[PDB]
This record gives sequence, structure tokens and C-alpha cells, in this order.
Amino acid sequence: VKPNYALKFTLAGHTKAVSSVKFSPNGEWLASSSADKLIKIWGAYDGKFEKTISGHKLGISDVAWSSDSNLLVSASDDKTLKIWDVSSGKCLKTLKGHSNYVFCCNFNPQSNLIVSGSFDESVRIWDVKTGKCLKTLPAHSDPVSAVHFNRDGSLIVSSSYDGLCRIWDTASGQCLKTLIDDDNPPVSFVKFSPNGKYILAATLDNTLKLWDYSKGKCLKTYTGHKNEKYCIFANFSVTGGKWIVSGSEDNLVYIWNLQTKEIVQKLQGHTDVVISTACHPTENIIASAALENDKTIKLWKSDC
Ligand SMILES: O=C(NCc1cccc(-c2cn3c(n2)CCC3)c1)c1ccccc1
Repeated sequence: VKPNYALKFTLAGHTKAVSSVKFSPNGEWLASSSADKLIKIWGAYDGKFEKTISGHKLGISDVAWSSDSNLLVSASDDKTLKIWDVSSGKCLKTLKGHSNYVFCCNFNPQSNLIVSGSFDESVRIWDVKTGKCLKTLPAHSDPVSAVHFNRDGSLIVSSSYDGLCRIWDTASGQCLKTLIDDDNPPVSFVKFSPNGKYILAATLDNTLKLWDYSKGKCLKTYTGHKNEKYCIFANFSVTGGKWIVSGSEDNLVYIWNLQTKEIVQKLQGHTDVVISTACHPTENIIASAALENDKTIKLWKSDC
């Protein structure tokens, strides 16, 4: 079986490269962040522009939703994260502590915590309600490219240009695992599978790998796309067929069969690197976004 994703809407409005798009957990909204220092909110189903959220002093590299879909956190080159109340647009808290660009962020499922990763090579864990940093983890020896909580928030996974993926105990901050295969090219993205059994890791040798974390072994490898320079988001698609989804430096969205690792679709339309993809939580919808020469977000829909 293959999906049949087809372009439905193109969302224009950012005036510089888009950085990261994310669907709200309740399925109603898409948030985007950009090098233009703005967050924008769009309807998930119709692509209709809703509102702009502003306040960072420099470009934004990542954005993430709270579990109740009411808050956003953003990660900026201005070395801060901000927590936003989406309905009012108010910045609730500015999270200060990183000493260089903040590149990646996420809420835990309970959404009482935020995890962040930075060019300062650290991973930080923040309290949402106080805005204070609870822990600084000496996570890596190069910039941190991604951070993600597992399904019950007990674990954090991080990746770095140092070629490592590491698993952290949220409560204690201790490093539980370092994953390394036969080589250690820069790791440009990582996230847990929905069931929390696996980890999907991208490396800058045009490769994605599915790891059994607990046993510390690689199970699957996905190739055919181009990824040697940029930190591109990747996803598990689980609403229909079971796919791996990623952007690519040849301006396409790639979709693989998770099991057989074969490419099942390549989505054409963007005019620059597809830096970010996201999968809708209940419908077969993909959002994609591209860098400076394109500036648009695209919504694609499949019947399976
Ligand atoms: O990937 C890069 N730039 C493209 C870009 C721009 C804005 C956001 C992102 C981004 C954020 N996150 C990711 N990519 C993966 C997980 C979090 C990348 C990059 C920038 C400086 C040195 C090495 C690589």
C-alpha cells in the first residue's frame, strides 16, 4: 500500500525562511516559526491564516505545543525560549539561561516541563509555571540539534553534531544511554516513536535510522533523500499507513514505508530545502515548510 498525498493548500506570509511547523494536539491548528522572528497560526484543515505572534528579538528555530493546545514554546537565536498563551498572544514567560542560540524545544506530555537544546551544547529542562531552569545537562560536545520527551515524559532523547544520540532520565538528569553505530556522522534530528519503543535519528550522510533504544541497536535504515547540510525534521505517520516522513535538500517531501524502507511517495512543489514536516494527529495530513528561497508552508492530504 502507498499513500496518495496531494497538495491542497499553500500558506504564504512569512517573509524569511520557515523553521518549524507543528500541528496542535487537538488537530485544529498549525503553528509555524520563521527566521523572520514570527510565529504564525493557521487553520489545520483549510490553511486559513489566523494570527501572528511576535516578541523574539532574532529568528526562531523551533516551536512546540502544550498538550492542551493552549500554549506554545518557541526557541530563538536571541538565546531565549518564550512561552505563549495562544488565544491572547501574550508572552507568559521568557526562559533565560542558554549562552548561545536555542535550536530545539518541546513540552513533556504533562506539559509542566519544557526541554531545550542549544548551540551552547547543553540540554536544559525548564518549569513551565515558574519559567525557571531546573536542570542543565552537559549533554554533548557540539551544538544540540534536537530534543524530545517520550510518551510518559520519563525520558528525553537528544542529538548533536558530535554524532551521538543520548537518552536522559528526566527526573534525575542522568545519562541513561549513548547510542552509536558503526560510525558517528553528525546527528541532525531525533525523536521517539509514539509508543516510545523506538528512536528515529537523522544523520548528515543522507540517512535516517530507526533504533531500538532499549537494546541499543539499529533496526531500519531509510535512504534516497538528500540531507548533508541542514537539520531537517522527520516524523512517524500513524493515522493511516505506517510511514516515515522527512523533508529533503532536493526540495521534496519523502515518505517511506516504515517496515520495508522503500520510498512510497515524493511530494513535489517546494522551491527550496524542505526543512520541516509535521503529521496531523488524527487525519492523513502532512504540513511541510521550506527555507529562504521558498518561504511557504504546504498542506498535503491523502485518503490513506
Ligand atoms: O540546519 C540548519 N539551518 C536550517 C534550519 C533553520 C531554522 C530551524 C532549523 C531546525 C530546528 N530544529 C531542526 N531544524 C531539527 C530539530 C529542531 C534548521 C543549520 C544552521 C547553523 C549550523 C548548522 C545547521
